Amino acid sequence: MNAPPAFESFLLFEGEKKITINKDTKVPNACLFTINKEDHTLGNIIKSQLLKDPQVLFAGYKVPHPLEHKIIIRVQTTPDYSPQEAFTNAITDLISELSLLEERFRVAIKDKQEG
Amino acid sequence: RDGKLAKPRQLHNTLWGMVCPAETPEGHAVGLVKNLALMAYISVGSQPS
Amino acid sequence: MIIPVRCFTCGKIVGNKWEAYLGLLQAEYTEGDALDALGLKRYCCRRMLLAHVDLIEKLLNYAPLEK
Amino acid sequence: NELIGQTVRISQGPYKGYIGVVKDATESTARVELHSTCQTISVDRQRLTTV
Amino acid sequence: KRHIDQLKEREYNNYSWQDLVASGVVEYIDTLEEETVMLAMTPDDLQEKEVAYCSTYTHCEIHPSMILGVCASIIPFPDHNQSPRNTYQSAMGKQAMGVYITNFHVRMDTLAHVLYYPQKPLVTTRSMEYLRFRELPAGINSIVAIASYTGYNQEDSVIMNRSAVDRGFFRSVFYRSYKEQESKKGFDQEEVFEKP
Amino acid sequence: TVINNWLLIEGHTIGIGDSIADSKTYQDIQNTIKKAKQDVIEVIEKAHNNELEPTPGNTLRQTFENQVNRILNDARDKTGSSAQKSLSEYNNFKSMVVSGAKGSKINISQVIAVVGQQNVEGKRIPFGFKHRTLPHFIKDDYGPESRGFVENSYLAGLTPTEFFFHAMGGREGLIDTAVKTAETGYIQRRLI
Amino acid sequence: EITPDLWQEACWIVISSYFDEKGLVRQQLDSFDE
Amino acid sequence: FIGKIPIMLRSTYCLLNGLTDRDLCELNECPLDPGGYFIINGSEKVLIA
Amino acid sequence: IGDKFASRHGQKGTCGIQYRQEDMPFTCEGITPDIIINPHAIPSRMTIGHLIECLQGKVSANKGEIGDATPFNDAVNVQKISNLLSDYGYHLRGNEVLYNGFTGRKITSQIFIGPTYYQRLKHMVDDKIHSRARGPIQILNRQPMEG
Amino acid sequence: QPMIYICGECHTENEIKSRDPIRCRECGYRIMYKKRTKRLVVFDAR
Amino acid sequence: PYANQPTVRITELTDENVKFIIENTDLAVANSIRRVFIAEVPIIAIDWVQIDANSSVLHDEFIAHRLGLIPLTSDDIVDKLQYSRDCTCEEFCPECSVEFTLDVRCNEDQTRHVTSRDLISNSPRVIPVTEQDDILIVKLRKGQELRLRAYAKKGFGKEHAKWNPTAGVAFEYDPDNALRHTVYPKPEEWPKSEYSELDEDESQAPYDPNGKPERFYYNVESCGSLRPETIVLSALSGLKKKLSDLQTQLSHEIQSDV
Amino acid sequence: SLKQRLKGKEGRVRGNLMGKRVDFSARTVITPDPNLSIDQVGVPRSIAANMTFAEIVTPFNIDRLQELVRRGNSQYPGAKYIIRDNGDRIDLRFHPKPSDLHLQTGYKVERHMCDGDIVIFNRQPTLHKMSMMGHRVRILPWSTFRLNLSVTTPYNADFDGDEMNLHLPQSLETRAEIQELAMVPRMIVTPQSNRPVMGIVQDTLTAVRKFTKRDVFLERGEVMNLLMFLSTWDGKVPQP
RNA sequence: AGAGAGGGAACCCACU
Ligand SMILES: [Mg+2]
Ligand SMILES: [Zn+2]
Ligand SMILES: [Zn+2]
Repeated sequence: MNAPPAFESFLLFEGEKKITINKDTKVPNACLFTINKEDHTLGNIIKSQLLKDPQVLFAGYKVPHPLEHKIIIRVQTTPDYSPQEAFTNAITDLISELSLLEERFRVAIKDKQEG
Repeated sequence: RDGKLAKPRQLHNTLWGMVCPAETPEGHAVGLVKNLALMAYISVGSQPS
Repeated sequence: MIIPVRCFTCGKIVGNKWEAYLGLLQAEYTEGDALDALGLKRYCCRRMLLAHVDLIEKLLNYAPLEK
Repeated sequence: NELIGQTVRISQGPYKGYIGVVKDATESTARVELHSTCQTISVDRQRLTTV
Repeated sequence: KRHIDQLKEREYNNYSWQDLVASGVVEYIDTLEEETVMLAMTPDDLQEKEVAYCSTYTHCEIHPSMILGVCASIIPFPDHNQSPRNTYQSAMGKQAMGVYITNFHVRMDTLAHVLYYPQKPLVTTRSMEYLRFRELPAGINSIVAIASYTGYNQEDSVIMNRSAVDRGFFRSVFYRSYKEQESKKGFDQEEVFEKP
Repeated sequence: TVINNWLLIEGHTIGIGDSIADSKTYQDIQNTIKKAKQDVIEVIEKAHNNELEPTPGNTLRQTFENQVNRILNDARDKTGSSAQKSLSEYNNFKSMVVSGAKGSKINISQVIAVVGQQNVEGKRIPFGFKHRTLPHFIKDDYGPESRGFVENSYLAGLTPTEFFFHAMGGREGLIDTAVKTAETGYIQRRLI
Repeated sequence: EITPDLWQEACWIVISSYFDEKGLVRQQLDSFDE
Repeated sequence: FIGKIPIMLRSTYCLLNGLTDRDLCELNECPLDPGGYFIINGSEKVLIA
Repeated sequence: IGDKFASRHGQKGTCGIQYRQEDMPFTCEGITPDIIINPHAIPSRMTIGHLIECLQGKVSANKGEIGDATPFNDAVNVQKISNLLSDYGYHLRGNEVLYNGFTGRKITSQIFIGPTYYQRLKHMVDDKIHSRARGPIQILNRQPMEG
Repeated sequence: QPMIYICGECHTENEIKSRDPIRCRECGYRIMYKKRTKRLVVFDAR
Repeated sequence: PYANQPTVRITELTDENVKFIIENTDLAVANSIRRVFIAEVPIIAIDWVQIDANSSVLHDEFIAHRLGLIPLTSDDIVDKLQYSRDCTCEEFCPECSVEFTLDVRCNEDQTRHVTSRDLISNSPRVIPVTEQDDILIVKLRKGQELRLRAYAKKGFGKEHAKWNPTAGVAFEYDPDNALRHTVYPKPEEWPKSEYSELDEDESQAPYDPNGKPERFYYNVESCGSLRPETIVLSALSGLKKKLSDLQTQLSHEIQSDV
Repeated sequence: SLKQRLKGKEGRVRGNLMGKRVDFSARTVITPDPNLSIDQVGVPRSIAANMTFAEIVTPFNIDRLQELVRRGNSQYPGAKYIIRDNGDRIDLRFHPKPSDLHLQTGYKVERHMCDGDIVIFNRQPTLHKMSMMGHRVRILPWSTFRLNLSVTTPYNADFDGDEMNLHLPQSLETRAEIQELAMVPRMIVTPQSNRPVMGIVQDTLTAVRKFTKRDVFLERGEVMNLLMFLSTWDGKVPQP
């Protein structure tokens, strides 16, 4: 009846932005990143990577509601360093380490299957 | 139904083995409507002659 | 009724195990021995066969209405 | 309308491949009673293809 | 022991329950006669010599589990529960979805609730073998976890697994019948089945 | 929100490990039950020989009934206290009771140590049969087990006679709950 | 002889015999039959 | 002919008395059904004791 | 959600939410719960039989036999069940270290887990949900209909 | 124009007419079962 | 300020499961890889079932449900298939679907088992996984039959559980809890993990405050739809693709702000 | 008889004049939700797509209401009734010609209720005034009334098959009246015993009792994860 | 593009 269709978890629609940047006004150098149609399987890694920067003063994420598919990643960085730069560096670092991990997994497969 | 007394509704001692002690409708018919026990059997009666 | 295709928790394919499970039962094995002879380590996959009732065999006794 | 009570097939969009029956229809959109789910959803007439 | 030996081999010796009643081993005691009987609960405790309680037993209970009804017999460990909980489970057990009858495809029942993959309980009683609860069960064995979590199993509610449900977990089917006949009457109103 | 999201990291449960006390506590519980049972039996043997003297204000049968109920209530309280001294600060029953969220000390005592005396209409289990509660007991048996006292706990399980007397108590509770509603609603309507 | 400690499996044999001989609805059927 | 009186199923005067389970399945009646109920206007009735 | 489920001990309750498998917690092995019930439903209702059924269910599903749960047995108490469960590489009292489904950090408490027997009651939420707005009206008085 | 019904116990099929008493030709069995529809059905395998 | 270098050590590789260890990575990365094993790996599963005829004791939607959960061999086709909703075809084509046909009538007194073998594909590569016996779809009495055409399409585990390639993904870090994330009341009663390295005298490892979660142990058991190693490879590729698309939208938003 | 028609609890005086059937009301099962405020109830879409609020067309909302009318009915954001200046009702579920779908200042539009609308939420034994309180509508997908945890105590609703009644104030005046009188923030402290009735319910209570213990310590990442959920946090991480 | 609905009473079982 009122069951949401199964593609509401990951499919966007016309007029929906995948990522929305809202500059926080409570503290300097802080932004809220509203990711639409995602879950913890993105925000958790983004938060963990943003905690590895020595210039990020606050790195958190929350789902407003588990039935509505969106996350908000709050980033506060040190002044002279934009939080958007930290976000776009965290994404690149994650891609780098994941590609390296995939290549090493390929090498491990080649080692195991060929003795 | 809807009687404020309790003696016709309570679990009397002689309900042992003949009628289930736990099963009952828990609405306004507690104890009045009962469920027979498993091995309990109602005597169909014969002639006394 | 009929055996589920997948274990509810895991998704392990258990629908192909039922007939072999019956064969191992009638071959004088214990149910625990038959389960891990079929290769079911997790108990959630073991309850799928250990507690299944093959009710469809009762439903096949009746003559089909359409013919 | 003409589309009312006509078995349609969503040929475009997230619901592609679903067979349904048109309950209501407009110039723009039309409500389709899906044969699979327990739900009636509205799609554009450009996304519908009759059987 | 000879009664048990002749009773295990049923359908061969034709030794039934009525033969044991005729043997003067068991007998039916009603409520009046229970006031004048000394009833042993179990033989392993109440016929061996001890600091004697009465030592004047006349009858012995067959098994205490037979004091329960049909719906209180499907409860695992009902003596470990609280009695109101047993009563509420007796209320709920006549309401669980399941294969209510074997010929449900023929029956035109109104409000037929049947289940996809009913299972026998892993934790069962001996009395379910005689209610035939293992042949027409009602419910599925589920891997439950008793955990505080996100906060949706708060006040008598449960968190379910979406993937398990997508694998046919408790996915039931509800049948509803509709009956209608026409009435041949004195020509003033005449029902007839046709496409209007 | 924030306490639930911390509870995700912490996690809270309840289990059968939270309902089991160590063997020393079980020995204490069984010793207390045996001592109270022997005390009730010796009170009974005093009552039979007319050596029990009546309390001023009531009959001899009730001096006796007051003595028996007093001894059994003391046993219940002592066993409950000795049970609730052995939670080891990680027992989830204690976690819920100390916070006051759900349950009380009585539930812990009944789960671990002893259910206690079962009552019907504020007194013990009456003689439904001819001078006996159940056909398994000898006639005129005013002992603990014959009159409805349950010495087992929900962890160990109840014997069938104790199960039936517990069902009697639960039936009394359900009758109270089912009969209270209409009268309370009518009182509210008249008051409004 | 007697059943010393295999009584636990011996009582359910007689329970099964009772419920195979009588059944669960002997009251209704026997009452209407008489 | 005095009149018609209802019969509860699985009686001694019902059609399916003592029939084997195969015969019951031929009649679209399950052997699991305990009987003891009347069929009045297609409705299954139980006489509560 | 809203569908009414119940145990075999009077432990009823509606479905609060349905998480997918990756969000549901999991043991050291890949086993996730199918149902997660409230720990607070136990202590005041005092259904210890539910916990014992869960423990015996673990023992039965590991041993490969349908467990026995007759009320008055004296051959099966919780200690024997725990001793039988300990042989299959589990904790004595059925507790198992669940890992969190969202963060992955293992839960500090040890969650009691295992198979019970749950019953789906006839009571859905689709059969009970209804709204109304100036619909059909009675004829005796011009008040809305019933039901 | 005639509707094909399956003759209950007979399991055979026969035509029917409007205002026609419901009878089988094999043994006159009174219960007919309507045949499955000819239009297409499509099920999401979820 | 950058990503640590992870490493992989595979302990065993079987046709059912793969068991490996990922060292020098964060906990969230490890948990996400597990969640992408469960959900974000796309496989081929039946989603469009058209019942031409049915006379079995099981009703139509029950049969369609059972056809949904059947695993299909999608080891190399799923990378070539487009998602069905993304294809520009006439609502179905061999580029976003695989056709299956079932046509079984029981003409014998034996109970005829309509198994997974009766599913006949037009693509020789995408066939049901079933040494092991076939997956029982429906049993048939004499006179009963079922004919159907089933289209299988690409999808992943978030959409439905029939697109889940993994039977079970065991995941654990610090098997002797030197981090003390979980706090045992009595650690003597607790059995050791498979990866424990303490002697039987010791219960759990001593606590270290400066430690962090590392050396994650995985046991990825496939259901047969994919080889257990291509599940991991597809999962890593999918997670990288998700992050890349997130970065692309991030770049668009940043360029929009400036 | 007439006296029998009037004298009962099912007659005219109690049964029809005192307690009568009302339009614009919904009844469905409640399931818990801790991710919405105490004065928010999560109503289903099919309920919100059937209960309407009569919003007056003013130049401030004329474009929004015009778009909602253009959507028509069953396009959730849509309306079903558009009421003329002379009280003439025009259906939007039967798709009239686009000519009579204009809006000038003065028309009424019975639009499907959206987020932020005020509803009255009550259980049956209304033994006191906190058993019937006003909530704000939040549109959630599934077909139950998602309401908060701490509102269970005044309602005495334990989610085990409980279904609640949801009334919709039709006028704007009564909407403001409910907002200013019967809001659950304004019904926290009861007059019967000058104490709060909300409290903190079981699981949150146990988790906060374990949370505020002396031996509870939090890592920086866990602290940030927790502080993400504070609505009243000024963005300053406290000194450890 | 043709646009509204009605029954009514009685009695059982549950639901919170
Ligand atoms: Mg309730
Ligand atoms: Zn014929
Ligand atoms: Zn295509």
